[PDB]
Amino acid sequence: MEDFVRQCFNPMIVELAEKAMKEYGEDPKIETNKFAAICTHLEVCFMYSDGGSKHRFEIIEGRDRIMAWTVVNSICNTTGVEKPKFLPDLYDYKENRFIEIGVTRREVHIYYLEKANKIKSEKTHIHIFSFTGEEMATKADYTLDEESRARIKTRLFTIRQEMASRSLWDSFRQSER
Ligand SMILES: O=C(N/N=C/c1cc(O)c(O)c(O)c1)c1cc(O)c(O)c(O)c1
Ligand SMILES: [Mn+2]
Ligand SMILES: [Mn+2]
Repeated sequence: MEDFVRQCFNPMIVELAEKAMKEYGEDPKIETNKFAAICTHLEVCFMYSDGGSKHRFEIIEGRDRIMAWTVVNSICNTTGVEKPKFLPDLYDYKENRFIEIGVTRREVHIYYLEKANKIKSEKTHIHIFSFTGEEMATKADYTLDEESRARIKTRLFTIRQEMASRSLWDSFRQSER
């Protein structure tokens, strides 16, 4: 699985994921499923940010915490939007709202609900993807066009297929709590 992550995700994603894990005192070489999940989430966030017009999205995920909150507080002051309690993943300049992105190995509806409980904010939009082509977004509002969304769902299915081929998928699918 460590070989898999290092060959399927670009080095910038891998580096961010290793750092996030070490910040919690986890070793990427041991908790390899968490490692893979962090990388996949990061890639989806970056893919989503590329899905719109140039300048449609500001990326918040993948930033150190000081810069992430600088970006968030800046947007709240520039736009007057409510300040979230937790860092979201992106801000949408077209829709004027923060987005929380979820990627789940279980079922989208359960993950949407968990996310909606934790976020517990009216303001933040939630968009969940599975590795088997399912998605679920706030007010059935999917933000991006179908072509962009299909390219994300396809990348996730491809990662699922690659893990499967290495007999990694079963352990990975079962590691999400
Ligand atoms: O919950 C998330 N990450 N991990 C939290 C976490 C908390 C712990 O106490 C651990 O021991 C751990 O391994 C991970 C998580 C999930 C997302 O979709 C995000 O966008 C995000 O910023 C964080
Ligand atoms: Mn995030
Ligand atoms: Mn997220």
